[PDB]
Amino acid sequence: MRRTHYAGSLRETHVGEEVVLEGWVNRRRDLGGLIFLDLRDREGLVQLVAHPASPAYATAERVRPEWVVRAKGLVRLRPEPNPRLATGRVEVELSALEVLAEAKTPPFPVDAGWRGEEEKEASEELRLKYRYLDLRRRRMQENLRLRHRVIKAIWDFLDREGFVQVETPFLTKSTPEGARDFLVPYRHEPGLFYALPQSPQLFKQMLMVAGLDRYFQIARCFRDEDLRADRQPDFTQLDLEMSFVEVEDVLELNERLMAHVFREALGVELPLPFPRLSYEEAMERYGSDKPDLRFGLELKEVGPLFRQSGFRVFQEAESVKALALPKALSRKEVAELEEVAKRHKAQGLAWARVEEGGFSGGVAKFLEPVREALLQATEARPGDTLLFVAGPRKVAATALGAVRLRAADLLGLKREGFRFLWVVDFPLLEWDEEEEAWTYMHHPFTSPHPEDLPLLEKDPGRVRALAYDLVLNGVEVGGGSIRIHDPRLQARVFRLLGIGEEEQREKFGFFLEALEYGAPPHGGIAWGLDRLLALMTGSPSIREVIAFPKNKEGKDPLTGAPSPVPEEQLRELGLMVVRP
Amino acid sequence: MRRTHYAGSLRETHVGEEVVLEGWVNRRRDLGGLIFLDLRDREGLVQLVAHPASPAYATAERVRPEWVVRAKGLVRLRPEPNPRLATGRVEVELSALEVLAEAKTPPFPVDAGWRGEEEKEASEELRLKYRYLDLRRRRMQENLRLRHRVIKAIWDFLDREGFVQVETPFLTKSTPEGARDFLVPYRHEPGLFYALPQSPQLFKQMLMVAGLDRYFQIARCFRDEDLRADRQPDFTQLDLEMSFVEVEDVLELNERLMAHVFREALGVELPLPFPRLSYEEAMERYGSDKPDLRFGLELKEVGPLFRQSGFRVFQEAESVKALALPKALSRKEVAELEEVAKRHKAQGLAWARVEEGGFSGGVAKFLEPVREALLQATEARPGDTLLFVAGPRKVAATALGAVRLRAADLLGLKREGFRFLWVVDFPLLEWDEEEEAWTYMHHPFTSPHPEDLPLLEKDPGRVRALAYDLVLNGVEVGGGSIRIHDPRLQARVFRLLGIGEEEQREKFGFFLEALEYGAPPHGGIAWGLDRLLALMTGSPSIREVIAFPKNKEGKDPLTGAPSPVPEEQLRELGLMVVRP
Ligand SMILES: Nc1ncnc2c1ncn2[C@@H]1O[C@H](COP(=O)(O)OC(=O)[C@@H](N)CC(=O)O)[C@@H](O)[C@H]1O
Ligand SMILES: Nc1ncnc2c1ncn2[C@@H]1O[C@H](COP(=O)(O)OC(=O)[C@@H](N)CC(=O)O)[C@@H](O)[C@H]1O
Ligand SMILES: Nc1ncnc2c1ncn2[C@@H]1O[C@H](COP(=O)(O)O)[C@@H](O)[C@H]1O
Repeated sequence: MRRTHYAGSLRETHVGEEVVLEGWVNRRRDLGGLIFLDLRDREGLVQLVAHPASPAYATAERVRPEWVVRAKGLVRLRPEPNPRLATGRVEVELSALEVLAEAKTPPFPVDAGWRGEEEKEASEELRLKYRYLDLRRRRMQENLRLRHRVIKAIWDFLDREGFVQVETPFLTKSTPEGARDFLVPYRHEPGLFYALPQSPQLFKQMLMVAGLDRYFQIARCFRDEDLRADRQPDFTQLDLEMSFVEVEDVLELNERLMAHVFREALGVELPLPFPRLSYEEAMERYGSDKPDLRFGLELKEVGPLFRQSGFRVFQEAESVKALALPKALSRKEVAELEEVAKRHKAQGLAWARVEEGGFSGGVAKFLEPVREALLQATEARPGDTLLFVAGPRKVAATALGAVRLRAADLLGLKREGFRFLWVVDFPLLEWDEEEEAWTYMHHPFTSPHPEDLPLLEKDPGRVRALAYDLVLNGVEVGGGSIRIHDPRLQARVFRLLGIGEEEQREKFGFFLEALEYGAPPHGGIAWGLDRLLALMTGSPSIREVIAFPKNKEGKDPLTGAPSPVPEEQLRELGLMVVRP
Repeated sequence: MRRTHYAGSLRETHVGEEVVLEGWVNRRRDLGGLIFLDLRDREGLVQLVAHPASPAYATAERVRPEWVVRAKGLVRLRPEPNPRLATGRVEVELSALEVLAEAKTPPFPVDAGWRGEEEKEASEELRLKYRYLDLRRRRMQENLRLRHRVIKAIWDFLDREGFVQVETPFLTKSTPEGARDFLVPYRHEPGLFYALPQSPQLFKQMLMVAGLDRYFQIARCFRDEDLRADRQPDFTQLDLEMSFVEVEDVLELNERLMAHVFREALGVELPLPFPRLSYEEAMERYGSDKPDLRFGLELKEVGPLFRQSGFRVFQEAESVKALALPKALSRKEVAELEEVAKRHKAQGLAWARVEEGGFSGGVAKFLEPVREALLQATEARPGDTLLFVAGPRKVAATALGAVRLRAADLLGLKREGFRFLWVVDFPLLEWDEEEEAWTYMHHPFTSPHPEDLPLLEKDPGRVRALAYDLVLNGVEVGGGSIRIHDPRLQARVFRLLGIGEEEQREKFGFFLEALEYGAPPHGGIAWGLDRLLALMTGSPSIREVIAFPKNKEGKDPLTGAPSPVPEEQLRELGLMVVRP
């Protein structure tokens, strides 16, 4: 039994050796009297050859794709090297072959990728229903193995930096991360529930109050919220906290860590330190707090330039933001971008061609009377086309910010590599419109900027937080902040967030008490690990870097969960379904 | 701000350096116009000294226990070194001291352990209620940091052996491990529930079906079952699976893994290979499938010595188990061990002292007629006491077995170090008496011995399983098996387990179907990581090696979980509370 090597590990150096391989029949080809079988295992393919003389022939004759076999043979040099395979120079002449398991015909192929050939995408629902076969594809294995490598690299780095890995509870008390809690009924007292954690937040802070100076965990978080390609109800974060630190210490720690991860997993060198943008200029220059820096097209305020201009939209509007495309837009594209701008609360979109001494279409007429001031502000050249969106403040920036992303796609602009950036100076709060009150921008335990303290009642929304987001290619891959460690301030900010003394006691009593026993200053961050890996593998969604993810409905096609349970069982938990 | 060293790191090599330390005031001593503060942080204590001529004095005068401070000073050599502290040869002469956070008086002290003194164990319900202060104690931090070291050692080793770490789902389908599932209500369709995993069993096997080749995971597990000192409702396993292996392969891999963990985490060299005992030998020699080998008192069959004895009990019993105690028992103790034997279905216990040349006490007169054969069989020596339990086979063994354990306590038998062993050749099944049918001894996917197959439908109960438990100091720290990879055999065993073709479909259909797509032979094991660590740290329960555990009722006195939730919340899940 015991194999001597991994099928896909055989190289020229192995010629002459008798080997025992174990794997799956990737493909069978009857070519002449000979039978060639491509044996695969996780390290790749290797060609097996059965001659009619050999006792292995009868078996090689009966074999089908995905059948599991034990193969014994002599490694020989291929008279015809196959450049597309790592084992390409060699092949195994078979002396024996045993079938260990047969396999029904798979609902989709898994063989192409192992030959370097392109794979037709199968329906996701189908891939999910037979995830165990989907995970046989090379791309899927590369993804999981990269996930492994990334986490080991994180452990190696934080361990060396002195971090203590601590596992926090899953059957706990509710954590406010902005989402709904998944509940777990407590059998001995119907009506009582545990909440799965939205994050380890309160526990990692308590670990700081406990004197473990620095902590980390590959934490699983649960949030019963609306799901999309960057959202699973059950996800992973690289959670981390440090004591006696200031914003700089955290960000500096994270960059060295991230660069260690990219060097180790991708062999890519990240230039340090990462660029930084205040929440204002990121919102100014890109209409978003997770800027995609794989391309320019920066937003520019040109509202002053149109304070007395022929058309009313750029005249009446608070701000008019404009950017410059390096290529022209078709009129179906222009129509699209226009649709984009209106999905973001803006009236519409405007544009004009930048000629070699003038302007051409759209609103070019109104640009001529300001040509040298407008072309100065935009830096627009001849052959570009300017895009404009007017209206309020936020809306002009967000709308022309979204159209900036769409345009980069349509104009298929070079978007390669990784571009990280810290978005800092976020505002402490955020206005909840569906409930006429303030809520947290990140979470309630986020510390206000040491100064904006007075303004904490004068003007709630002008308060700066010691928060920060880590973004990669326009995706928020991490978020954290320095925490409030003074118990007074925490209850103050708690009141501001609308919670009364009594709710504070039911929801965070234990934690406010913890702050009174000598909490040191602390802060941290949490990366969305699934997101970071999706990006590191150029995957279209995080589902591609999770072994067994859920579909958009939060369901598991593979197992059938969530599924019904016998009445006796629910009854035993003192629960019953109020169904229609 | 930034400190220059960890308070507890200062050594003689640091004399003469100016330093910045940050930490907690472990204790304050006003000793004669001199103030001594013991500063503590994760790495230990340092003695800070404040002289009245120092700008630090006023502040050192105002501080209290558990206050967080920043201290600056010059490291000096102590005139009189304190042998009990790693920083004992030094002290730091303060030049500055700042209070960063005051603390209120702690409900229990946390300072003793850091001085190497002994701590009075406070109420566990109290330690739990303020777990963040409890975790300030040195022993708790040594426990958590040892857990970290152990997990990192597992990752370094398995990574080097080629194992892929894969994170498996928590909102998933039920997995049978012998317990009740914890459920999570799916809100978009009342009556539909996810089950937290009792283990990753089925996913780890499907991952073998997917061709990864060896997998592992530090997996959080959930079992709603009666709790106790070695049971938490949510615990951690080192979960592992391998393909194309036989029992020997899995055991060798685990032995080297475990050796590595001990070498790295404790600096202890485990002698390999671990001894092995079949289930039957373990029951014969110790009356337990989880022997504590830290002492002898091995059980001996001695029934054939009393087939014609004056004493009815030894005469008409199927077996007579004896053991030798190296010291004498008091009358109360003999009474206790007697009570212990009775609580295990045995009619009673018998004893007798082994005299130089004879026997005295209890049943000594019936021993004299076989004195040399008996002393032969028990290797008893003068000064010993022989213990006896008679009755049907398993009862004799089990009862004397339990008496053995209790006797080692009472006799305070010298139990030191770590004694591992593999208990192999478990039976495939185990009879369920409150059901009147067979169940699984481990779990349903456990493979029957390759040939006891006929005895299957025919002789259920005589069937051996390729299953194995790993035991340490009489505690089951791990369990696994080679699995069934043939889908027909799995269904056969499913039927035998009292599960009809239709239940098989709802509960394991996705899995049975997976075994039909070419599953390779595979097997694995799971360690109870909390149990391993409780044992590695000499802890009285696994709660001592979990940062935030539940108490025996499964409640969290720190947090208050589980707790009630608003009617609105329960309504939206379509659920309602009722009487069981
Ligand atoms: N549903 C989801 N599916 C997948 N990934 C998700 C999902 N939700 C979030 N993420 C990722 O987790 C990162 C951190 O989450 P936050 O809630 O911002 O931080 C927290 O949980 C704070 N306790 C961190 C801290 O303050 O230190 C996000 O940036 C994102 O990439
Ligand atoms: N409630 C609990 N609290 C704390 N520790 C626990 C608890 N229950 C179990 N353990 C520990 O985990 C080990 C493996 O669990 P098993 O159920 O034997 O096997 C399994 O789960 C199989 N899938 C393993 C396999 O076959 O690979 C036990 O030996 C024990 O130390
Ligand atoms: N199965 C047994 N094994 C050992 N000692 C026993 C057993 N049953 C009874 N004894 C002992 O035999 C003696 C007489 O028991 P009793 O007849 O109950 O008075 C007492 O020493 C009991 O402890």
